[PDB]
Parts: sequence; C-alpha cells; structure tokens
Amino acid sequence: MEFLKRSFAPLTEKQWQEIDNRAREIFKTQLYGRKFVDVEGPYGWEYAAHPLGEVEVLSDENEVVKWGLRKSLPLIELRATFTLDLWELDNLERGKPNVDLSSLEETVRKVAEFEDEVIFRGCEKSGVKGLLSFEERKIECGSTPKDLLEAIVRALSIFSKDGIEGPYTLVINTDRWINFLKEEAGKYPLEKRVEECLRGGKIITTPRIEDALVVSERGGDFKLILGQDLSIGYEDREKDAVRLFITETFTFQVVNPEALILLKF
Amino acid sequence: MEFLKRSFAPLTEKQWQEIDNRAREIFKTQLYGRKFVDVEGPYGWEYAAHPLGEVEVLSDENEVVKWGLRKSLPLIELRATFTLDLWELDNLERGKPNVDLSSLEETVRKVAEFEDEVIFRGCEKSGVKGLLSFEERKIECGSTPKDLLEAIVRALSIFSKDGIEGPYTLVINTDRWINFLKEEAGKYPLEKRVEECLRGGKIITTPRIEDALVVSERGGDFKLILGQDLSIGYEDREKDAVRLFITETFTFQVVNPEALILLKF
Amino acid sequence: MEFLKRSFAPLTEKQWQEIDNRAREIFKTQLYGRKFVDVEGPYGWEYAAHPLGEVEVLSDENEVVKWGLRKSLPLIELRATFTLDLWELDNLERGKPNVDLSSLEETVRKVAEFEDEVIFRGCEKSGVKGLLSFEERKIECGSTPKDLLEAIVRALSIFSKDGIEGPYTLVINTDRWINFLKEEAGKYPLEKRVEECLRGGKIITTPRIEDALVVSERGGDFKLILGQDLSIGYEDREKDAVRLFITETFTFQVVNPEALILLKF
Ligand SMILES: Cc1cc2nc3c(=O)[nH]c(=O)nc-3n(C[C@H](O)[C@H](O)[C@H](O)CO)c2cc1C
Ligand SMILES: Cc1cc2nc3c(=O)[nH]c(=O)nc-3n(C[C@H](O)[C@H](O)[C@H](O)CO)c2cc1C
Ligand SMILES: Cc1cc2nc3c(=O)[nH]c(=O)nc-3n(C[C@H](O)[C@H](O)[C@H](O)CO)c2cc1C
Repeated sequence: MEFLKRSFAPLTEKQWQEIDNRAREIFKTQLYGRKFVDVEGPYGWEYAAHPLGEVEVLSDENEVVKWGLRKSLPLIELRATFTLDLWELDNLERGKPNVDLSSLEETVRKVAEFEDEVIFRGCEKSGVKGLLSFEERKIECGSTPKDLLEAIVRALSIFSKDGIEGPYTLVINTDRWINFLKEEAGKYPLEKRVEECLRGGKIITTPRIEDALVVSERGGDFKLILGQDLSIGYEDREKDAVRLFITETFTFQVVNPEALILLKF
Repeated sequence: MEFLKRSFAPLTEKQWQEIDNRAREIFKTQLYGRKFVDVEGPYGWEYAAHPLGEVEVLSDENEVVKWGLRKSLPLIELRATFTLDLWELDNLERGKPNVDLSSLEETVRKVAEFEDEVIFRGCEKSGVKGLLSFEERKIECGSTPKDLLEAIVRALSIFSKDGIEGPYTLVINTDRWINFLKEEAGKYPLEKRVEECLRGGKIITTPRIEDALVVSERGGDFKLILGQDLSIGYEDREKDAVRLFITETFTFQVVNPEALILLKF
Repeated sequence: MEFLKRSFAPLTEKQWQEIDNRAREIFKTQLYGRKFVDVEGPYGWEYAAHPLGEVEVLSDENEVVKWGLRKSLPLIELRATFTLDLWELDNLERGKPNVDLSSLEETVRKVAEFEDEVIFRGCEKSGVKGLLSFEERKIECGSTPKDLLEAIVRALSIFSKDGIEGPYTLVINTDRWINFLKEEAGKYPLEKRVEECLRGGKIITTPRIEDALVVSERGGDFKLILGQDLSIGYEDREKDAVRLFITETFTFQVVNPEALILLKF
C-alpha cells in the first residue's frame, strides 16, 4: 500500500509495531455493529459505486426512441489526524516498557463512534436508511421483568408465520439490564431463563441505543461493503513532533426487513 | 444472451439469419463516429457506472472527522420497437429470393442518427460534453480553394508546438466539397494536393456537421465505453404480426483536448 | 546518477514515470539544431575542457630557455527550477487519466530556446562563433518563386568546384514559404520541383531564422560536445509543494566552413 507514504518517516520497525498493536486492541472491542452483520470483501482503493438494478425514464410519450439512466450508491471516505513526540518515543530504544500514547486512543474512540452512528441511524445526503427507521415492526412491552419474557415468546410466533428460522439474538441497553437484575434478587438466575426462552440464544449489551431489538442470524440480510479497511499513514514533520492520520471507505444496506423486531418499553 | 427471449418466437433459423444479415450491412456504413475514436471492450449487462477519480468535501471547518463522496458517470440504455408480417415472411420457404423488410431499415437509420448526435453535441442531463463545444481551438478560413491549403499548413505548426504527432485526418461536409470541386476544374487534381499537404492523410465526408475539423490518430484521446452492443429481441405476438425490438448501453468521453482543431469558413 | 538526489522525494514510481514521459515528447520536437549536426558521446560529470591544439609564446627573444601555454575551450553548465502540487498529483492513485502539468512545459520551452540561440548566434564570453557569422559565403536572391530555383542551381556549382559532395538540405523560414505557396497556385506542385532541383534533398521549416541556407550532410563538419545530457532532479519541500530542476553541460564548434551557403532575399 504505497499511497500510505510510510517509508519517508523517521521511525524504526519496533516503533511502528508498538504503534499498530495498541490501536488493534481498541478497535477489536469498540466496534459494536460488526458483531451481527455481514461483511463483503475488499475491492480496492479505486472502487467508486455499487449498483442497485433499476432504470428511470426521462423521455416523452410519443417518441420513437426511448431512453433512461441507471442507478447506484456512492461510497464514503474519511480522514483524521493527530501528532506525536519524538524524544518521548525515543526512550523505547533505551529499554522502557511503558510509553505515553494518549492522543492515538482519543482519536480511535471518535472514529469508532462515527462509524456506528451511520449503521444505527442512516445518512441523509448519501441515501442510506438505518435500522431504527422501519416503524412497521414495533411491539409494546412493560417495565417489569415478566413482560420481557412474555414479549420474546410473542415475537417468535411472528417470526414463524413468515418462514424465517435460525438462531436468534437480543440486543439491549445497559442501565435497563442493571435495573432488571436489581429488581430480581434472591431467586433463580435471570440469564438462564432468558436464554431458555430464546431457545439457545445470546444477549448483547451496548450503550448505543435506548431500547431492545430482536434479530435472526441465518445469513444474508444486512450487508456492509468495504473498499479499503482502516489504515494509518504519515503526513509531515513539525519542529519536534510528527503528524499521522487514519482512513477508510465504506457503505451499508439492508436487504430483507422481515428479520428484525423492535420492542418499546 | 438469455434475456433476449428469442426461442419463444414462431420463426426458423433461415428467417432469423435473413433478419440479422440485413441490419448488419446498414449499421456498417451509417455509423460515422466509430471511424476515428477508440472503443473499450464490453463489460456486461450489469455494469452501471464509470469512475472519474475525485472527491468533494461536505463537512464543516472545525470538525475532528472529515468526509466526502466519490464521483462517476452513469450509462445510457435505449430501446426501439417494430412489427413484421407472417404470411409475407413465409414465402421464403417456398423459394422466394426477395422479401419486404422496410420497417427494419427505417428504424435502423433513426437509431444510428440518435447515437451520433450525442458524440457530436453532448447530453445535458447526463453530464457529457461534445467535440463542438471546445471554443478555444478555432481558427478562421476563407471561401476559395487556396485558403484551405493555407489553413492546413498553419494548423500543423500548432500541432508541432505541443508535442503531438502521428497521422492526421480531415473531416468535412459534402456540399462544400462539391462546390470546391466545381470551382477547380481543368487543372491538377485536388485530392492529390490535399493529401500531399496532409503528408499522407485521409479525407472523410459526412452530412452530420457544417464545417471542417482536423484530428490526429496516434491513439488514446477519445473513448467510447460500451456495456452491451446492439441487439435484437422478441416482445409479443399480435393477430397476424410479430413485435421485435433493438437495445444498447453506452457512454463517451474526451481525455486530451489538444489533438483537435476547428476551422471556420 | 546519485548526484540527482531522487530517492529523498515523497513520490512513487508511477508519478516519476508520468513526469518523465511528458518532457521527453516536447524535447523530441522542439530541438531544431540537432537535426543536421553531429553529436560526440558523453564523457561524464567531471569533464571540464576540450583541446584546440596550439601554443602561444610568452618569453623574450634572447633567452636560452623558451616557453608557452596550451589552449582549449571551456564547457557551459545550466540549471532551471520549478514547483508542483501534491494533492493534485495524488489523484493519479485514485484512477484519474489527465493531470495538470503546465509549469513543466513552460520551463522546457525556454530551455530549448536558450540552447538553440548559442548554435545559431554564438557566445561572446566563451569564445564561440555561430553559423550566421561567416560573411564570405553569401549570395543574392530575389522575391519571386523563380529566383529560388535559379539560386539552388547556382549554389551547386560552387559546391562542385571545391570537392564537396553528398546529400544536400535546405533550411528556410515559415512565413516566406507560405507566401511562395500562395503566389504559386493552380500549377504543378512546388515541393516536387524543389526536390528535383536539389536532386533528392530535403526541406526544413523553422521559426529560428529569417532567410535561407543550404548545407551538405556527408559528415564531419559541425560538432556538438556533451558532458552530461538533460536531466531532472529534486531540491527541497515547501509547505504543500515540491521543487525540482533541470540541468545540462555542453559546447559546440565548426570545423570546415566550406559546406555552408547563405541566401539573402
Ligand atoms: C543527553 C541528551 C539526550 C537527548 N536525546 C534526545 C533524543 O533522543 N531525542 C530528541 O529529540 N532530543 C534529544 N535531546 C535533546 C536535543 O539535543 C535537543 O534538545 C533537541 O533535539 C533540539 O533542541 C537530548 C539531549 C540530551 C542532552
Ligand atoms: C393456400 C393457402 C396458403 C396459406 N398460407 C399461409 C401462410 O403461410 N401463413 C399464413 O399466415 N397464412 C396463410 N394462409 C391464410 C390463412 O389460412 C388464414 O388466412 C390466416 O392465417 C387466418 O385467417 C394461407 C391460405 C391459403 C388458402
Ligand atoms: C478526504 C480528504 C482527502 C485528502 N487527501 C489529500 C491528499 O491526498 N493529499 C494532500 O496533500 N492533502 C489531502 N487532504 C487535505 C489534508 O488533510 C490537509 O488539507 C493538508 O494536507 C494539510 O492541511 C485531504 C483531505 C480530505 C478531507
């Protein structure tokens, strides 16, 4: 990847490795969307659009030759920059085990948050529709631990009436889960009951939403399309610091809206 | 090519061959643009857009993460229909050499004219710019046969001052050429003089323009991009007739505007 | 060639190739002197002077030991600089076919003009004498197309009286050639007559002179001596631009002044 001009920066191999290994760890645990969707393999740094499969007509009614245009989806590209310090970085060659790298982490968190916002709520100027926008898949619930177990059993019937099968998964907030655990105290464990009602499912707690939703994981309903994965590169040299950046290119879409249910409580 | 539903029409092999061979001949001689441009090979019935290689910025000035969208060109698709007669078509099996096929020819001519209009004058709603739009490549001429020979020699100097080489070609109207031939009568032939001033070039007469232009043919300056070539297919059956159609998908662009000169007289 | 510090510039192989290929084309057609002289092979970046073969005496008349110094010609070295833009250059990796490179071309033209001026008119401070300085090889002509054909036939006799043979070539201005072509209109072609009078020669039109001259091309009368050919290198990096330069080292001389005739009209 020669468009990332790495070999013109005054660093060594050990310093490059130390920089990469720290960002990999945080990206592993802070990307919540990539836990239950599909990913389509990289195409390259020159890919530009993804086809939809239709045509719109722009000619009159009485003409002999008739014509129109094809339709597609554009990709999104991002870039974010930060700085580091050379004397502090150079203590690694004298044998120091712990070095200060706070700016890197602070930037990584914001990039992850930006990426999740599009999957959960969509983008207006690009023509993307998110999960929380389908308002014909909502059902009502209550505020006691009993209504949750009622609602799961009600949802599985609607799933069966449409032909959808496979393992099922629950995605829920964190404070509500803690409140439920506090309210149910001194009795049979609640995780066991929930997994038995799901018939061998899973629970995922996140701070990105405000209520709960239920999905199926047979495969082929939510797609994320990548051109280039997340990468780090070099920009310029200041008086006694260096400047680096992070980049990526992507888009997202939803195919079958019948494998998703929203709970309101 | 199974999207052209040919095998559901009540015809035989000889009738299909007779229909194809007549259209090929007229398409060979009525497509004037394809004589001096480049053609990029077919990509398929699902190709949708062609990339340009840029990005436009849509974020604010003070933000930490910045983003934009990629850019491309959409393709154009066309379709035209006509009808034929079964009893008249069926005399071919009794041994008749000449059959009436006038509607086919009348439709082929209009399709060819539509295709040439875009190359010579562009399309507003698709973002295409044509040859006659570059107004900084014009020079002046006169109305006598002497000024043409002066203008060619003047143009070759401007060609040499930019680094452009290769064989050269002249494209001119028809009535003006006939008038020049009438005005020069009883002297040395004019084609020989013109080709000697071009230093071994060629002359092309067409009814599509109104003046003359000079181009170079080294290769790599005018591109035509095809998805699917021109094809014939079947639609439905009327009381005692049949209905067929013609289709294609394409786009066009100009790379180096320095291999083109326009003459005004 | 390691004195051209190329590998310290933030560019890639494709960008270097794109920069070289454009300058080669313009240098090919804008160097007019190198069409009918001889070139002596490169000697290196350390060559400094070329010997003439004489000695001048600096001692008195009555002395017992007598001495002097040898004589030679010094070489000329040049350098010219320009700047380019990084974001615009970086669109080549996204797939763009046409990039802006105007400063390079504007500098190349001036370097070519500087080089031709020395061959055609000489240098005072270096001790070089040019072609248009030999005033004992001039003959007179007129302003009609007939006098040119008379003058060529007169010149070949003077050539034969000295022992000079070989193919012959005519070098002439451009506006005068166009005026001659306009004045001779409607008759036998003029290029054929001129080449027949030259007995199988060639014609070269240039904007560098004001009249015509006739030369012979048997070999060994006009020499151009090179130390290093034309080259491109890297200087420094500005805020968001880069700085590059062009260099060369040469000299020139005339051996036999009897293979050259000047026409005045
Ligand atoms: C013993 C010593 C070691 C130093 N080591 C480094 C170093 O590894 N990196 C660095 O950037 N500056 C270092 N400096 C400081 C450097 O000489 C200077 O302060 C700045 O590089 C420019 O003023 C060092 C200074 C001293 C006295
Ligand atoms: C001797 C004869 C031959 C015919 N051949 C054809 C034929 O080849 N194709 C056809 O469409 N109709 C043909 N017809 C006409 C057909 O029977 C009828 O007019 C229409 O097909 C429906 O009314 C023929 C009629 C006759 C009397
Ligand atoms: C999406 C995006 C892509 C960019 N690409 C480049 C680039 O390829 N080269 C460049 O010099 N600057 C680029 N810049 C601008 C760069 O971040 C910044 O403007 C200057 O490099 C220093 O301010 C880009 C900016 C954005 C937002």
